[PDB]
Amino acid sequence: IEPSLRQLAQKYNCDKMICRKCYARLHPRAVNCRKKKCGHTNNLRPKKKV
Amino acid sequence: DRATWKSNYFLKIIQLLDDYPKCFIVGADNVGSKQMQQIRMSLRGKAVVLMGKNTMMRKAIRGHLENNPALEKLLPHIRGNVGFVFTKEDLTEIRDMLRANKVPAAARAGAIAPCEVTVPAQNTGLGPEKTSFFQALGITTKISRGTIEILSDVQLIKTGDKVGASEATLLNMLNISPFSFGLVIQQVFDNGSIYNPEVLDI
Amino acid sequence: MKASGTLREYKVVGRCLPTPKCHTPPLYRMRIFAPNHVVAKSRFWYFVSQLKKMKKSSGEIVYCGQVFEKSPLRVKNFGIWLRYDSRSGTHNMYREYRDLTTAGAVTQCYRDMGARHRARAHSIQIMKVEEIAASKCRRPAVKQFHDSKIKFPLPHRVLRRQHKPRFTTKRPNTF
Amino acid sequence: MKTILSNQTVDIPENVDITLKGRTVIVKGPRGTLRRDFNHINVELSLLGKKKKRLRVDKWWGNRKELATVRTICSHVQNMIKGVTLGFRYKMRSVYAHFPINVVIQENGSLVEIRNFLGEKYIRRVRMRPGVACSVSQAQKDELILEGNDIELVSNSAALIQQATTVKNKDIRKFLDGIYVSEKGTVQQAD
Amino acid sequence: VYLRCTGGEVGATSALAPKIGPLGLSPKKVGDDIAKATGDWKGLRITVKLTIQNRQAQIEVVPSASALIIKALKEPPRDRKKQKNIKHSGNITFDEIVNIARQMRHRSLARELSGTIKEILGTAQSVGCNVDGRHPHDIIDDINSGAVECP
RNA sequence: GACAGCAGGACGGUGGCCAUGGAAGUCGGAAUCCGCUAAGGAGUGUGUAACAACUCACCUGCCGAAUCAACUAGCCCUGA
Ligand SMILES: [Mg+2]
Ligand SMILES: [Mg+2]
Repeated sequence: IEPSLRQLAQKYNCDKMICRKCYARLHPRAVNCRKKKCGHTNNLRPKKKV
Repeated sequence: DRATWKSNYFLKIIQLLDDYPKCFIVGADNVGSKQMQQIRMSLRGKAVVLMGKNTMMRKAIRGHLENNPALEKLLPHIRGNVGFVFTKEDLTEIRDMLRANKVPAAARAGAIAPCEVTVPAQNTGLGPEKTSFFQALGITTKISRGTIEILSDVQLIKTGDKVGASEATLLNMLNISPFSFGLVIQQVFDNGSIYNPEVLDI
Repeated sequence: MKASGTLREYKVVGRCLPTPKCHTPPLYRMRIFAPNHVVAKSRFWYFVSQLKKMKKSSGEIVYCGQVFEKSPLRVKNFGIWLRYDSRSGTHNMYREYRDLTTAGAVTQCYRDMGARHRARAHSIQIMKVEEIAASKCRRPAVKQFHDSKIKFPLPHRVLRRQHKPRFTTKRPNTF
Repeated sequence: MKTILSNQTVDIPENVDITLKGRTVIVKGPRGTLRRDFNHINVELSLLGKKKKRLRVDKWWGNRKELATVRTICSHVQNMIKGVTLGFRYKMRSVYAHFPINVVIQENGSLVEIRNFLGEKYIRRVRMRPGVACSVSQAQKDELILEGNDIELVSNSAALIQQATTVKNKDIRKFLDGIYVSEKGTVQQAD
Repeated sequence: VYLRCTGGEVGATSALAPKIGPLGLSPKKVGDDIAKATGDWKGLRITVKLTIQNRQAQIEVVPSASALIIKALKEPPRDRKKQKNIKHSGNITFDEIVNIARQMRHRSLARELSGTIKEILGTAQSVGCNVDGRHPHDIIDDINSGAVECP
């Protein structure tokens, strides 16, 4: 199942911060939404894990 | 805080310098808290180990007090996690050679040095199942009478190899001793003498 | 105020009327920055009516004089204290200006407050003006103008808006 | 706050040579040559040293965003120097699902052809950049090596590969499949 | 050697620890019966039990733990039959029994020779912590004994 | 010799105490101390049903001199 390759794919697809307002995949250590559709808000949440 | 605490640390270091004129320089870059407590509680009846940050560069100020001989030779020697060991007893050259005790060596990701780890054909002796780590790595195992044995003789970790999480957990469950390391003496300083321990002391 | 053009510094002394209840008024003294002496006298009445029990009818102004600069040929550093009234609520402020004279520095203070903070001459109340020396300036702009042997060129210096003919074969270069 | 000059310092080794006819930087070394244009930025690029090769990136008054911009020139000059001395090598392991991915090259390493693609029958073709070559690694399962000189070209080719391998119309937390960038490094190692 | 820190009643309600044990299959009821025999009268609360297994049976050693014997130095017994009056009565003096207790505490504390162990076991409680007429803030400051007589 | 970065440590009493389906710092209520100290908060989070691993408060190894936090109001943006 290659857990190291699963960790790499989760690094490139899963561990992100999703904003509650602009709905943008940004960065794991993000602060604000880089998109100007919301106003660079800090209302973030980690992407949901199982 | 961090002002009265630093002044109290200054009082402790001037008390240890005025009490114990004999010292040993050690390095403990790869050490654990339980290991340090074992070393302290095995050496309660003798020398006392002290560590710290750039406040340990204090013999310069102790010489700026102008109450010393030329003892500042150890000022370019405190580089790369250098700690003092203050003493009064020895006068005895068997310290740390009869006291370099074997310590766990618990399996943790990060250690590469110095040797290899080999697992011969030996039963595990563990409960059900303890086979998932062997399935994640790949080891020819056969289930005998209840303790599951290993058919082949494989090498897990070579020299300079990074330790993985599943490898560390299976080594912790098999209790085969991983890489061990204790505090290493680096420079001997006894009453203003410049020792060159490559190889002169002991 | 209007703060039209450059400003001027006026020393204005003023006292109460000599009354039989209390003769010899204390004859107070202020340092008013104003475009001319009439605005200086009126702003003096404004500040002294803020401070003490004084008004234009029951008092008088003894003297109102121009205050010339003690050293106009010296590039000096002035700290200005501000009591400006913003849109929500009023605020105190400390600003620094490197300029020749005090009236010019307070002029730049009015122009800069009107530029950045949209403050009119109605809202700005100059609390105090004090020359400060080097190694006391809180501001990084004046701190980086504090350079001996200072060097900078003038990149992209375009000028002469239609002083040249409007229709030429030239293609003007900069620097 | 109209800050007076900001200058960035670049040391240039003796293996390579730099030449500027303006804001155009031309760096020629052992592994080919590489030239770029800094026309839209207007920051002075001076050099000094008789066979000492000290570059300076100097900007006068400017603004805060332009003082942010003046370090970007120094960093791209460092990237060009590393690309002309050592080169760039991106190693991409094919993290594959139940269906494996068959990656071949067609036009001498400039056309990556992708097959079997999570069971999708559509054979995928990705044309790379002029100046980057592709290879399938040896002594390692499904590793894809991209070698080149310019970091922007090599990483844009790797971005085209990792975006051409993309799970669509699904929960992409599940089906962790695609050619992702595993290792970033140089061609000539130990330097 | 198996270690376990549990105790209410004895149990035997089709639920037990053994997990390492059934590799050799030595405890199924005899180990529980001898554990009952070693838990007769000591006590009615959580104890620490370690069994040494050498090829025929289990040797049941009870190493006493500090907070467990502090709870055992309460007023006995409180097991069932109108409990909860209320939770934290604990009106004792313990001026010598905790002293004998940490005299028995050897090689498991990483301690100074009775230096501040009085402070340790006087402030490591949540029910008693002192004789009823003084304060543990006075225990922290006003102990000047034991450090000569104990070593 | 700070903020950042990279690396290591992050214990003993104690599987503390009220809780039994479980808490053995991580659902939960009340608390709150000592030793080693280079430092450990009866513990900031992830995770286990719990036992385990990871990380943080704090400390130390290299680098090297400025850095961080909370408010406030002018332009501009989202709200539109
Ligand atoms: Mg669907
Ligand atoms: Mg608008």
